[PDB]
Parts: sequence; structure tokens; C-alpha cells
Amino acid sequence: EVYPIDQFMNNTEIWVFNTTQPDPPNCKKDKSKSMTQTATSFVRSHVKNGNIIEENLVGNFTYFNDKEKVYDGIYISGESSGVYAEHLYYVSEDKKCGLFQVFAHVNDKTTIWRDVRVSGRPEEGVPLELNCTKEFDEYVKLVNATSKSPYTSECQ
Amino acid sequence: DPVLCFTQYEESSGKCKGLLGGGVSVEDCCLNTAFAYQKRSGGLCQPCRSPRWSLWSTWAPCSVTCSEGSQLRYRRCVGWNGQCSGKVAPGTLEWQLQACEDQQAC
Amino acid sequence: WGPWGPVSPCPVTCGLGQTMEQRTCNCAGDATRTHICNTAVPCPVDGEWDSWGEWSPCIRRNMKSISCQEIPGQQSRGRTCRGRKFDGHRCAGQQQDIRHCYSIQHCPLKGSWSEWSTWGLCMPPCGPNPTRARQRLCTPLLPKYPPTVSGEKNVTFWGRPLPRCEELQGQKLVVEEKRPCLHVPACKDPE
Ligand SMILES: *[C@@H]1O[C@@H](C)[C@@H](O)[C@@H](O[C@@H]2O[C@H](CO)[C@@H](O)[C@H](O)[C@H]2O)[C@@H]1O
Ligand SMILES: *[C@H]1O[C@H](CO)[C@@H](O)[C@H](O)[C@@H]1O
Ligand SMILES: *[C@H]1O[C@H](CO)[C@@H](O)[C@H](O)[C@@H]1O
Ligand SMILES: *[C@H]1O[C@H](CO)[C@@H](O)[C@H](O)[C@@H]1O
Ligand SMILES: *[C@H]1O[C@H](CO)[C@@H](O)[C@H](O)[C@@H]1O
Ligand SMILES: *[C@H]1O[C@H](CO)[C@@H](O)[C@H](O)[C@@H]1O
Ligand SMILES: *[C@H]1O[C@H](CO)[C@@H](O)[C@H](O)[C@@H]1O
Ligand SMILES: *[C@H]1O[C@H](CO)[C@@H](O)[C@H](O)[C@@H]1O
Ligand SMILES: *[C@H]1O[C@H](CO)[C@@H](O)[C@H](O)[C@@H]1O
Ligand SMILES: *[C@H]1O[C@H](CO)[C@@H](O)[C@H](O)[C@@H]1O
Repeated sequence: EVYPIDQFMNNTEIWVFNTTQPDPPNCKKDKSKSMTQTATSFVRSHVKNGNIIEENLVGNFTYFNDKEKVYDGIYISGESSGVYAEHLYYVSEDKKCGLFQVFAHVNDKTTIWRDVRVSGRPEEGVPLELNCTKEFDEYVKLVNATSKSPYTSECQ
Repeated sequence: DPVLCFTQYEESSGKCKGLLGGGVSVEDCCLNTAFAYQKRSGGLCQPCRSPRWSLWSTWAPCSVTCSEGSQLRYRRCVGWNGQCSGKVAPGTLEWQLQACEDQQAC
Repeated sequence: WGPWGPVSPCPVTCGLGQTMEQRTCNCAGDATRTHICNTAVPCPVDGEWDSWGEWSPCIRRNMKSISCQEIPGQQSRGRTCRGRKFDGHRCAGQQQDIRHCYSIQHCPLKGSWSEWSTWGLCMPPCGPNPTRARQRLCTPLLPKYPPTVSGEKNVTFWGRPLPRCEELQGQKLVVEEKRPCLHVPACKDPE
């Protein structure tokens, strides 16, 4: 099945809680500003040397699924980390946990990683749905990837 | 309309063999799926087994003096009581046309 | 000529057969006269395998998504015993076909332009001014995955990726050349 990326991203803040991106910057998050019928305009934020960097991006909705009835991905042009595509492949029952395939290409190297993203400020003593985190842990074990959390409670 | 009923069909260059005779309906002839029939005394023999495409013929020679030419090849829907691939009726041919060069194409 | 003797019992138990009668000189012409006999009973018809058809999607039990990753899943395809009738034989062999796969289904990849394919067939055959085509295709850079064994078993790439290459002559996926087929013979039906 295919969960709608246009529904998941129509929320105020989406935080990256866990990722296999090599050496990710701290406090990676997306803040929706205005979604259209075929694309969403949003602000991608992250911390570098204590400085908040903001990219104003447009993600054009597309389909990675076979039925081509529910949007589940976005193409992004000019993202500063080279991310050109994102594919939403799982959303939790409480709709607070989402699993992403991220495709990036920067100077003749195209790479892939995965994210766990939360549709709101994560909580301290409330873990995400066990199926959501378990599929990601199984991916990490099956690929011999190193996982890191970009999120901290001090993120603005 | 009575047909000619044969006991054998020859999978290669499809031809009827082992004539029983000529006063029978197709239904009775093809009660035995190993059998084959003919419309009238010397035309196309259709086997009674379910329709399926025949093997492509060998490539016919290609019309050239010395240059590049072209050549044809064919196959036929052969059988009875049904249809071959692509909702096609028994007897219908399919053709393929290939470019050809006999010599160095002088 | 004596009288025609009786017709022998039909020698087949289904479909048509040939029964003869004989005569004795008690004489020019036929001592024997054959006839077709109808049993009116249909013979058995053995079933025959259909074609395999398309592969099911590449999936791993208890993994929602494998695409674009070096994670074997597995796939199956089926075929149906068709036409078995009036007590004919059932089909022999495996009904289901199974294999291990890597999913590159809908994975956007960097591409490079392939070399030219060979010229296709002349289309339409027998039609007016038949022309043939060849194409240059945007091929994604295929990953170097190991064909090892998840037991020693094969793992096949499966799925249609979305390759990204620089545009060549105004096209992003397929560049096509046509060329007439020349000196076309005519399709004389052999009957
Ligand atoms: C007599 O009873 C019939 C029901 C059939 O089972 C006969 O066998 C059939 O004999 C013909 C040969 O004329 C074959 O074409 C069939 O394949 C075979 O099943 C049986 O002799
Ligand atoms: C024609 O095409 C190929 C041989 O060229 C085979 O699959 C088969 O002979 C078919 O009838
Ligand atoms: C036609 O094409 C070639 C002959 O050059 C062979 O593969 C075969 O004879 C086919 O029928
Ligand atoms: C055979 O043909 C008929 C019987 O059907 C008769 O004219 C005669 O018995 C002949 O021998
Ligand atoms: C036998 O066949 C017929 C008789 O019915 C005649 O042509 C002739 O008597 C021959 O001996
Ligand atoms: C199934 O297996 C292959 C197709 O991949 C062929 O030999 C044939 O189509 C068969 O039905
Ligand atoms: C599935 O596997 C490949 C496609 O990747 C083909 O051999 C065929 O389509 C089969 O059904
Ligand atoms: C397209 O494919 C590659 C670039 O992706 C190059 O070989 C060349 O630019 C070609 O036109
Ligand atoms: C196709 O055309 C010619 C050779 O046929 C070359 O320029 C090159 O191989 C291209 O792929
Ligand atoms: C197209 O033209 C020649 C002659 O037919 C072929 O041999 C070759 O495959 C090329 O692609």
C-alpha cells in the first residue's frame, strides 16, 4: 500500500528523528508553508556550526507506485545537500511516524538513505510505533549502515 | 458442409496424413483431437487440437542483385474451436519483414 | 460376387474410425468396402500449460519496501492447465515459478546513453512504405550487486527504474532513427 505524502507534509513541522545519511547536520526539519495540488512549497532547515540554514524549496509531487492514484513522493530541484527525490513508503497508525527513502546526487555520486520523520515535536518518553522503528532497524541491520539521530531537545 | 477427415497432422509444413474419408462434419472429425480436417479436397488443413501459432517459416530469399534488400517470413494460426494469441481467427497469417544483405552490399 | 458381409465393429472407442466389409467370388472390382464409423463419444483432451505471464512484485516477508536497496526479496508467477476435458490428463510439471530478486522498481538513477540498438523489424510488414527503426536509450547505471545465495540460490534484478540522463537531441529517454526498408517483396500467400 501507499500512504499520501501530500497528507503527511500538510503539517506545521516534520523532524528527522533518525537517518542513515552520512554525517547529517543537526536539527534537520521541514516546515510547510504552502502546498499546491501538484507540489508543496516548504522550508528545509538545519544547523551548521551553530548557525541555522534555511532553504526555500519546492517539492513536485509524483508517484512511485504502480496504481498511480496516490501521491507518495516528491522531486526536489536545487536542494543544497543534493537531495533530488524523496519517497514516502510508510506512515504510522497515529500518523506521527513516517519512513522515507531519500535519493541524493552531489558531484558524480548518487546515493540513497532512509529517514524516520515525525509530524511534530518528538516526545522524550514516548517512543514511536514499534512497527515503524522496527522496519528501519531491520533495514539498518540488513544493509550494514550506521544510523545517527540528528534530533535533540535543544533544537529550535 | 462435409469435410475431409485425416488421422494425423504433420507439425512441419502443416499437412494432413492418413485420410479417413469425406462425408463427416468437423464436430465428429475433431471428436479426436489428434485428427485434422480439410475444407475441400486440396486446401488448407487445420488440425483439430486447440488453436496455436505455428513455427515461423524459414526466411524467404531477399530480392537483391548485389545491394541491401529485404526478405519476408510468416506464421499461421492453425487449429480449431478457439483463437490464437491476440484474438485472432484460424487461418490468419502474421508476417515479419527483415532487411537483408547477401554480399558485402557492393 | 456374393453378398456384402456385415460391417466389423468400429475399432476405436472415441471419435471416428474405419470399418470394412468384404465379399467373395461365388469377379472384377473391389472385394472390400470401407466406411467411416462414428462412435459419437469424444476422446479425452489433455490439458496444456499456458504461458507463465508476468512476475509478481519483489517483496520480502515482513519488510514493507525493498526498492533501490541490496536486499533480496522473492517473486512468483503462475500458469494454468487449460483445456483438459472429457477425462484428459492433468498437466505435468510445476504450476508455480519462484525466484529471488532485487527491486529497482521506480528507482530514479543516474543514466548514461547506450550505444545504438540493432535495427528493428520493418513495420508495418506488407503495409505501404514499410520502415524500420533503431533507438538509443537512456540506460541507468546498474548497481554491482553480488549474485550470491540467501542454500545457494540466484538473485535477479527486477523492475523498471526511472533513469536520469542529460538530454540528447531533445529527448530524455529515447532517441529514435527510422529508415525505409528497400526493395520490399510482396506477401504472396502460399495458398
Ligand atoms: C477407448 O476409449 C476412449 C474413451 C479413449 O480412451 C481411447 O483412447 C484413445 O485412443 C485414441 C486413438 O484413436 C487416441 O487418440 C487417444 O489419445 C486415446 O485416449 C480408448 O482406446
Ligand atoms: C519464430 O521466432 C523464433 C525463431 O526465429 C522462435 O521463437 C519460433 O521459431 C517462432 O515461431
Ligand atoms: C531466418 O534467418 C536466419 C537465416 O539467415 C536463420 O536464423 C533462419 O534460417 C531463419 O529462418
Ligand atoms: C452390397 O450393396 C447393397 C447392400 O447394401 C446390395 O446391393 C448388395 O447386398 C451388395 O452386395
Ligand atoms: C460385382 O459388383 C457388381 C455386383 O453388384 C457387378 O459390377 C459385378 O457383378 C461384379 O462381379
Ligand atoms: C514460461 O517460461 C518462459 C517465459 O519466461 C517461456 O519458456 C514460456 O513462455 C513459458 O510459458
Ligand atoms: C519477470 O522478470 C523479467 C522482467 O524484469 C522478465 O523476464 C519477465 O517480464 C518476467 O515476467
Ligand atoms: C547522455 O548520457 C551521458 C550523460 O548522462 C553522456 O554520455 C552524454 O551526455 C549523453 O548525451
Ligand atoms: C550507433 O551508430 C554508429 C554505429 O552504428 C556509432 O556512431 C555508434 O555505435 C552509435 O551507437
Ligand atoms: C542496422 O543495419 C544493419 C543491416 O541490417 C544491421 O546489420 C545492424 O543491426 C544495424 O543495426
